[PDB]
Amino acid sequence: PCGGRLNSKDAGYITSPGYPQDYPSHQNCEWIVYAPEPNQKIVLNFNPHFEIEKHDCKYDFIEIRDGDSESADLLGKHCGNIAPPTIISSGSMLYIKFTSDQGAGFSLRYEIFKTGSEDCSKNFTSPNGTIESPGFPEKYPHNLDCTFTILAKPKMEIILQFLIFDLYDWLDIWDGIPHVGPLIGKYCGTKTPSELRSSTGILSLTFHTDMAVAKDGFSARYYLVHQEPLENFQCNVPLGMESGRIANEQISASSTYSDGRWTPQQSRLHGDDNGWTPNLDSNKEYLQVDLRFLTMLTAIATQGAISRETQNGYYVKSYKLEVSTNGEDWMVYRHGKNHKVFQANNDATEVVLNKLHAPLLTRFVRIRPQTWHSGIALRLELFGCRVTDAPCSNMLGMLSGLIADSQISASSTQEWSPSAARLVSSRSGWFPRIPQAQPGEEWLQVDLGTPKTVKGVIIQGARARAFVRKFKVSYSLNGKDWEYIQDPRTQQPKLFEGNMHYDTPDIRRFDPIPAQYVRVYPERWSPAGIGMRLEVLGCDW
Amino acid sequence: PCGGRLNSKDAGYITSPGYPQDYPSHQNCEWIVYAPEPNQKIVLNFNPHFEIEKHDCKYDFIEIRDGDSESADLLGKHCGNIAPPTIISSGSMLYIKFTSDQGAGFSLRYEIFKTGSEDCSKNFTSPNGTIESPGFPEKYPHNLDCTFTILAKPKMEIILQFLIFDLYDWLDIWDGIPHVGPLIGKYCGTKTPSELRSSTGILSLTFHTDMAVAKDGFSARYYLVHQEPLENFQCNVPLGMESGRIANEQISASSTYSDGRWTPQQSRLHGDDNGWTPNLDSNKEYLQVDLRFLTMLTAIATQGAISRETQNGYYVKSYKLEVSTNGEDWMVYRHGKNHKVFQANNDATEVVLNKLHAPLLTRFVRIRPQTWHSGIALRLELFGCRVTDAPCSNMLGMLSGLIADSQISASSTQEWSPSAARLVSSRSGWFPRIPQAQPGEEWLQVDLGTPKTVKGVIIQGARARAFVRKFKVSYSLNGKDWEYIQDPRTQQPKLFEGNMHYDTPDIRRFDPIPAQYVRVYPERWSPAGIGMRLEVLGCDW
Amino acid sequence: DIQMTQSPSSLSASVGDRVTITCRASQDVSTAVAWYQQKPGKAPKLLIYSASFLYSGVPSRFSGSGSGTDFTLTISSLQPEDFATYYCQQAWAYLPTFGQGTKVEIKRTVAAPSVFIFPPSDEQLKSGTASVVCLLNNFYPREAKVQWKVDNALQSGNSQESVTEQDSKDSTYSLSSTLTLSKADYEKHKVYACEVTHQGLSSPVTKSFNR
Amino acid sequence: DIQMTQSPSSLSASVGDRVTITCRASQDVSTAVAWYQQKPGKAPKLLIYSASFLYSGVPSRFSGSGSGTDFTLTISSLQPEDFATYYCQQAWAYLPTFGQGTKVEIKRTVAAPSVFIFPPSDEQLKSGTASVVCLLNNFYPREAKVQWKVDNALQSGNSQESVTEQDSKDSTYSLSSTLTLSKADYEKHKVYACEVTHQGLSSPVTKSFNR
Amino acid sequence: EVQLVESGGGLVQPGGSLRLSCAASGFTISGYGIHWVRQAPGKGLEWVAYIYPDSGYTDYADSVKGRFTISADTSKNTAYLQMNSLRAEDTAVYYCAREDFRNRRRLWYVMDYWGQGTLVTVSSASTKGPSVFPLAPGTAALGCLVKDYFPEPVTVSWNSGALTSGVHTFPAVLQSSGLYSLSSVVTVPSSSLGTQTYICNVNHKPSNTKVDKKVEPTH
Amino acid sequence: EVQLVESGGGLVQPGGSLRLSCAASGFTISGYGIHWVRQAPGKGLEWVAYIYPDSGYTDYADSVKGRFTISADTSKNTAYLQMNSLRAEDTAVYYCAREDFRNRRRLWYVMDYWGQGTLVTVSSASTKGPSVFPLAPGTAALGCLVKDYFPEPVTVSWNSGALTSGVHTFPAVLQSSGLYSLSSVVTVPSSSLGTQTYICNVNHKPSNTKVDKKVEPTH
Ligand SMILES: *[C@H]1O[C@H](CO)[C@@H](O)[C@H](O)[C@H]1NC(C)=O
Ligand SMILES: *[C@H]1O[C@H](CO)[C@@H](O)[C@H](O)[C@H]1NC(C)=O
Ligand SMILES: *[C@H]1O[C@H](CO)[C@@H](O)[C@H](O)[C@H]1NC(C)=O
Ligand SMILES: *[C@H]1O[C@H](CO)[C@@H](O)[C@H](O)[C@H]1NC(C)=O
Repeated sequence: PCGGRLNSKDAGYITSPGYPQDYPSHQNCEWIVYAPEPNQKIVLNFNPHFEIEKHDCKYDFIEIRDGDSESADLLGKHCGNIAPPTIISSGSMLYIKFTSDQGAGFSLRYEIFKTGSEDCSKNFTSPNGTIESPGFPEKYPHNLDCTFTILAKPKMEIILQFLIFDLYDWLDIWDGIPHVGPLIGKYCGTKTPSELRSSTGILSLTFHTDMAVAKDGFSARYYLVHQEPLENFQCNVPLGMESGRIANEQISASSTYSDGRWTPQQSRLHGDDNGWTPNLDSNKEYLQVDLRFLTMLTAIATQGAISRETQNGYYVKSYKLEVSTNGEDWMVYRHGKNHKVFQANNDATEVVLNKLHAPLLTRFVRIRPQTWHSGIALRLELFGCRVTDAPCSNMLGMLSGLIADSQISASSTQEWSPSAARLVSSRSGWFPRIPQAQPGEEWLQVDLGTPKTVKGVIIQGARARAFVRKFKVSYSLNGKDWEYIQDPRTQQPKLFEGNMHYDTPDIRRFDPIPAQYVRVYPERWSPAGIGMRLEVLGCDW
Repeated sequence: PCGGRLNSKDAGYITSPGYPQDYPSHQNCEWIVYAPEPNQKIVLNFNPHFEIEKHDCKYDFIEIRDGDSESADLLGKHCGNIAPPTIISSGSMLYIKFTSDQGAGFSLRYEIFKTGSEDCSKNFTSPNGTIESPGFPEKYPHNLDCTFTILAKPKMEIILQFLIFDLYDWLDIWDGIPHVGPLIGKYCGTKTPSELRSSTGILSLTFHTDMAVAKDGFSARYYLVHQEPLENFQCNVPLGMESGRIANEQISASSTYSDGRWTPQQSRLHGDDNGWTPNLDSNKEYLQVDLRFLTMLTAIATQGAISRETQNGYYVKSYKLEVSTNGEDWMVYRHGKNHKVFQANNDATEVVLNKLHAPLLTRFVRIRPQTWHSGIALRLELFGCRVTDAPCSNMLGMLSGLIADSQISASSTQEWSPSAARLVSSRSGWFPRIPQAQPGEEWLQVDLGTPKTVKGVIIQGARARAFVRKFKVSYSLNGKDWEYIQDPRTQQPKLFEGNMHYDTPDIRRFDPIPAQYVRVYPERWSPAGIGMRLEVLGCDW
Repeated sequence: DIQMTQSPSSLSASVGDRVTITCRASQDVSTAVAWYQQKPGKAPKLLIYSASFLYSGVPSRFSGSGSGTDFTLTISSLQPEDFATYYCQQAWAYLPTFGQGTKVEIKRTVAAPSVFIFPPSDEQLKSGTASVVCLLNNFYPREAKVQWKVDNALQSGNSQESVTEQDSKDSTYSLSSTLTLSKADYEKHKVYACEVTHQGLSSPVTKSFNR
Repeated sequence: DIQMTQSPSSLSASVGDRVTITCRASQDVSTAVAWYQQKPGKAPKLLIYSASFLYSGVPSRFSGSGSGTDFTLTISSLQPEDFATYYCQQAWAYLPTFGQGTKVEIKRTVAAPSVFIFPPSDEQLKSGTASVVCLLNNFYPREAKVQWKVDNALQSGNSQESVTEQDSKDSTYSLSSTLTLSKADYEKHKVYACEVTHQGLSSPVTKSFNR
Repeated sequence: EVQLVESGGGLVQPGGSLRLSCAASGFTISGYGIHWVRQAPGKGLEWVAYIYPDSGYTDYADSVKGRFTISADTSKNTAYLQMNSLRAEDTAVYYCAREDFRNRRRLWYVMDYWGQGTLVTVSSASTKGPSVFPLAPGTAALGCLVKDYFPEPVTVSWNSGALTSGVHTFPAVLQSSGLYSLSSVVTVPSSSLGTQTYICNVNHKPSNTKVDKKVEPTH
Repeated sequence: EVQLVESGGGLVQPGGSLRLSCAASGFTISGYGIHWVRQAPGKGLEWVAYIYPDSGYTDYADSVKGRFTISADTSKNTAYLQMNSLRAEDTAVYYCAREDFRNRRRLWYVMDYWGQGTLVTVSSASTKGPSVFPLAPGTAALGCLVKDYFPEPVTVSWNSGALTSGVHTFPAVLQSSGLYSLSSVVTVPSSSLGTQTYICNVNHKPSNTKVDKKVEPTH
């Protein structure tokens, strides 16, 4: 099959399907060529022996676009017997599409083009280190593509705060390796980035600058701090509305009241200044919180509000709960078959705390009022804890990028990009070759790259929406020797529960075992097929 | 005037009034001759020139008695022309009475007689010292008169407990110097002496043994412990019923129920085993507590009791309060004119706490039930604190004996024994020469024997029952220079309040002053005259 | 699913008082409410069923009332035995639910603690580490400082305190404080003091020992 | 002289609850009973007179009842502002007497403390002694450990804690811990740490500094 | 004599399974309702499940539905609580309680007798049995020091239940080391020392330790 | 505006005397009843005495009758509490309160306005004024350290009363040395440091100290 995504670290050819034999009629290809990191560019050099149908390129043609996807800038649209001129990327990706509807076709060479710009990217080990845009305090250079990465030891959170930030041009923060781990934010204004605490192990920034008129730039600072949670520890801690660890930025809403006096940022439990009220009361409004990292959610507490101007009481009487790992794919919490409606407040000042019967692993939370008295007004707390609050329960690197593409294997794909298997990060999911396969026959495998203690996994579905319902798990030190996790009741391999939804992940724990390679074998699954993203939990020996 | 009490340290003569002139008719004399300490004896030697009327000693005679007072053993009853034979004391006191109803009379010499018995008496300075009956563990010698004294520094309580005690023969404990300071107990059985804590500075034992068949004796032990009460300190501490610092011995009653199941010792607050019930319910029964030392009493707490045999509830509904410094002279607490009746309990288990509106300085306390439900049954706590719990407030030595007889002066007596001026210890009181004197003219004076800081005094009345109602106070370093304590309101000497009773003392505090000599000037007083016992409060510079 | 809400969530009172504790069902539950008593470290016992009926053996000082959504449990004359956490349950829906509980403490007069000190028994000394324990017996109220002193030197949070619940007879508390040290630390020193401070004590009491 | 006896003597409840507090005169006192509210460090304010009449400015959630010898004060819907000690008085006899008071605390959800550390300001260093203060802001409940560490060494009771009463708006507590040392002690060392432990914190938080 | 005795409690890894049992004595559990009720340490009662053995009718609280199965075996007159996919919030004391509903509507869902409960601990840590030292001495204090154990609980009696008056057994405190320790003590009259023997009865079921230590006080 | 302002409170040796004053403003104290009510630290309210200035009618609680005299001077619209033969249990905050009885039986003996009170301390210790240090720093904490004083109280405001939101002034703690110490602190936004000034207002009336300290944060 034609098409595909190619690492330009190796120079390679790309030709129309049978070249130099006449290309097939009525069939279209598309390739993405890409460099390792935004620092490098891509150059294409066409062979002079080029033959596509003439007319006015109405039918057959080659299109090259600057960057990626069909909507990027048109670098050139060609046909006839004259090959394109050398084409150089403005970023670190090109998109190529050959369209057909007779003629020898085309052939090109690709490779990385080198601008001479620096490799300013610094890694960070130090406990009390600082980071800033090179040249600080004076103006920052033009055309800069830089990655600052902080790596952390097992039980140590990275704290990252900013002293100044002024700046087309942008900074984005990643819950892992850039363009692999999830994005947490893209910043490019005068407003500074809110403090970040992270228990992933990795946190990275990506600074991008343009040719035109530099601003004051940015300076920031980081600490690594030890965290020993107890044995006697319950996952019911407040997540940061009242304390402010959830910063203003992280709180947002479907809309807000016109006078500007009932903003999202006022929805903090026990706040002294009104609360959040939307532009118009209906049951399709929401207040949203972006926790930034995958967090366990175990309880929601809510309040009404008393107007500071008029002393009138307003409160939500009931709500629903939507969660999401990416802010795009949402799930409404359920109580058996139908949506769960929570009973909320009965006056403007009492706090009413709803414990989820089913703890939820999520990143974004939405409260959606259903009924109310006199109007919608919320103040809110969320309770929970982080995955890494349990002993030996670190995320081993599918989500972040710490387990490279070349360490993820699959029994059989229907395509391949191993990055598509990653918990949350991935934009698709792993599908097998035959979507509707036989149980206990298809599998997905991680190479941890070292003997580890493995205490669980986190399974997710895939977006074509489908998900595993049940699975088995096997492990190995070697690669050819395999034990399945046994149920001491049946004495057959233990059947784990999968998901009830394509996005909202689920965490399964098991007794500690040694393994460098782990495998997951789907047993039952959803109609559409076997969709799966995955992460593994454990620690070092 | 004839008669009197004579220290035998000096040999002296005693004769009938005009001797050798014929003695007066129809008139009787009486002398007590005494040695410094029970160790020594007294010998009398009559002059051979002796003339009393004959007949059969029906009219005129000399009587000598062994010990003291008229009820002691008759050593001899003599008259005619033959002088008595040498007479030697069995103790350290003789009593002599000449009776008349013509003849040259008699003359005798007295002096101390020496037996050769030891001076076993030991003083004690050491923090962790022990004391015992000499010869321990083997049997104790015959005819032993020994004094063991513990002396303590300013803010240090003496703790004294006993390991064994078996023994006519006796041990008695003194709140000061023996036969000067108050007695706290005379012990002579198998039951050991209960623990003693004392903030006086002195504590002394007096061991007395006979000729006949020694028992196992006694061994005991003592500690000195530092005590720093705070500034922020309130005199409302429990005195020892529930904790047991008030030991069983100290609790007694007018009577107790016949089956032996409702004893005094069961009247402890919250005791699990019945309570105290008297032999017959009436309002002339009492439960008594001997605190042993002068203590401030600020509150009483009381309970009923539930029978362990029958589950029936009994409780006192109201009571009166009698206090006393000696166990002999009693005062019923008052509320203005009449007796104060306290409201007590309304079921068998609640505690009802009555704060005295007027804090009381006392040693013995009696609760006297007035009304009750189904029967009298009490359990009890007492609250208070010791005089020495306030900063610089030590008893300077009138009560204990630490301020010797020869340091107490009086403007004018009607007699003299300076020991009669002592707070509590004394069995009489200081009376002036003219009982009904002029105000601001009569005075009583202590020589502290060193410059001290003086913070108050404690005034008491006298037993002929009378007491000071108002007084002034003056002080001196020298002896001839005198300032009066000034009221900063009147700018005249301050008029203090005296007593409302002849036994129950009252404590007056004043701003700290330097003085080695202190004086008290009665201004108003009771009908019978100016009665007074006294003690001074302060510390060293 | 029916939610039960009790008030107050804790209270203290004196033996003899009339106590009242409240319960609100989140929907009409008729008179199907029960009350249970849980004493410390014991299983709960049924007091009242159907809102106002006494269960066998329960003393007449307990009583209950209410209907619909408001229910009250009264003790007419609190006894020391009644120290306990009290729970309402609704017995109306298919699924039982309990209220969050109301803790009833007892108020009483100040009582002074008896102090005792305990040296480490040879048996332990063998194992390497060494534990000196300080006992404060039968005091009230619960506030009390217990400072350790090694050679007259104030010690850290290498001591640990434990307290008992109120005694069911006299309503008092007891407290243990344990200080743990190594072979090398205990062997090397001699003066070990426990100094107790408490309202009922006129001055700080000290109990100490030497090896 | 008439004795007034309140019950319970303290209680805690949640914003929204209906609280009831009780008062017993020791003899018939008709309806001459008043209730006062005392907030921390402030003078008491009259709420209710003649047993059931509201005084001006007092919100309608307060109410009172009774006659003879039993009197009750109810709050129908407790607010955070209502944290306070409540007293009954009898206004019948020639001499007024107050009840012993009932302290009303507030229950709420766990809230985590904000910690701050403070070095001694030069100004003080001059006087000889040196005071390092640790601030725990706006937490709940009140239980919280604050261990000091000088050069990674656990310190004694040469520290002192102070706590605030519940805040009248958010019902939280705040706490200060101060450690005092000499010239010679503070000057000679560098590592000074305050380690806070509290229910609302998933792990111990440490705030520290150097000279 | 109605009796309910729970068993099966102990340490269990997160994700693991455990099976509790409630032996009925004195009555025939069929024709009653048997409920499980749990209490997380220091928190309140939460109803979990029930079963009416005669009919087989069972139901569950939402927080456990899915993970727990209740069952009864009337021949053995016992009831069971199979627990699966356990997590930290399942840590708690579990109680079985009887309901007696037949002909008494007023008593429906009312739980008239309870067992003493069994402690389930959801932890990754390891079992460790205690070490039991004496605390050697008109009033004397003597006790036992039960040091270094996991998980809870340990029980302590004196003189095999005969001595109870004056006894104070403390709540265990978690040490820095990760283990537990408590002390038991009792105050007696100091006259009767040297005559009366005083042995304390320690017992830690999770690690099969059953110790009895004899407490006793230059020539 | 009814106002009652007590004064006269302070340190006084045991046995000594002290005279409290209650300045009435806004109303004419004659034709009202003026009561004294005291509160020992951490304990409850105790009624002490009263006076009806028009009639001269006064009475006293048994615990003070004998020792205290109440009086009024209507020309100065003030009332007084002469105290004598004082002792430790007289240590307390004293409040004056107005009663408004004329034509309102229901309001008899009801105290409708109170002053803020004045602290009387019965102690042998000596006056000692405090020493006031700063506690230098999207949220910042700054405060004052008021060290070594006797007797209580000290008052602390910020920006002369203008800054109140976020303020936490602690209860004083008694030191080993015998003196008191408290801290005041307030949390503000950390954006506005370097622009906004923050002075705290310490005041210890017993020793005539009135300090104002300015709190502020290699080349
Ligand atoms: C960080 O170190 C280097 C240089 O910064 C870079 O190759 C890479 O981004 C990081 N290290 C690796 C290879 O993981
Ligand atoms: C970190 O900063 C510098 C080294 O980069 C060093 O001087 C300082 O002491 C360090 N801070 C600490 C000790 O955490
Ligand atoms: C104690 O010392 C001696 C000998 O014991 C004795 O004279 C007297 O009782 C005491 N000391 C004096 C003189 O006060
Ligand atoms: C007291 O007893 C002896 C000396 O008489 C001594 O050996 C012992 O150490 C002392 N006890 C202490 C140190 O208090």
